[PDB]
Amino acid sequence: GFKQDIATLRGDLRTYAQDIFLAFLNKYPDEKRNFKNYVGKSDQELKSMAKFGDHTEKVFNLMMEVADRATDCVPLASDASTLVQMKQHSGLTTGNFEKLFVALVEYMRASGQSFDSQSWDRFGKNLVSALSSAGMK
Ligand code: HEM
Repeated sequence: GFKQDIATLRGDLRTYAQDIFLAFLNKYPDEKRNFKNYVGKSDQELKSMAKFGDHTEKVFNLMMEVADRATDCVPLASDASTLVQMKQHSGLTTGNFEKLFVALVEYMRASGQSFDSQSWDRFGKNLVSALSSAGMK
C-alpha cells in the first residue's frame, strides 16, 4: 500500500522523481510557464539541466516526507503551511499541485508495479485541500 510505495519510490528516487515530473510537464505543457528555462527541451535535455535535476530531487525528497508523515493519506496541516509559505512557490495555485498528482497517479497506473494508485490519488486531493486551508490560492 501507500507506505510501501514511499519505500519503493525512495529506493530509486532520482529516477522516479525525474520520470514523474517529466510525465507531468509532458501531460500539461502550459505548466512550463512556471519553468521558462524548460521550453524547447526534450526529456533527455531536461535531465541534463542542473536546476531540473537538483528542483525535481528536492520536490520528491520533500513529497515523500509529507507522504510519510500523513495519516491515511491526509497530510499534516504543518506540511501544507510549510509548502504554502515557500517563497519559490509564490506564483502557484492548487491547480499546479492537482496536475502534478494526476500525472503521478497515471504514471503509477501505467507502470509494471503494484503501486496503490488509489491511495496516491486521495493523497493528492487531500494535499490540495490542506494547501487551500493553509492559504494557497
Ligand atoms: C509536493 C510538491 C512540491 C514540492 C515538495 C516542491 C518543493 C520545492 C522545493 C523543495 C523547492 C526548492 C528546491 C530548490 O530550488 O532548491 C521548490 C522550488 C520551486 N518549485 Fe516547487 N515543489 C512542489 C511542487 C511544485 C509545483 C507543482 C510547481 C509548478 C507547477 C513548482 C514550482 C517550483 C518552482 C518554479 C520553484 C523554483 C524554480 C525552479 O523550480 O527551478 N513546485 N519546490
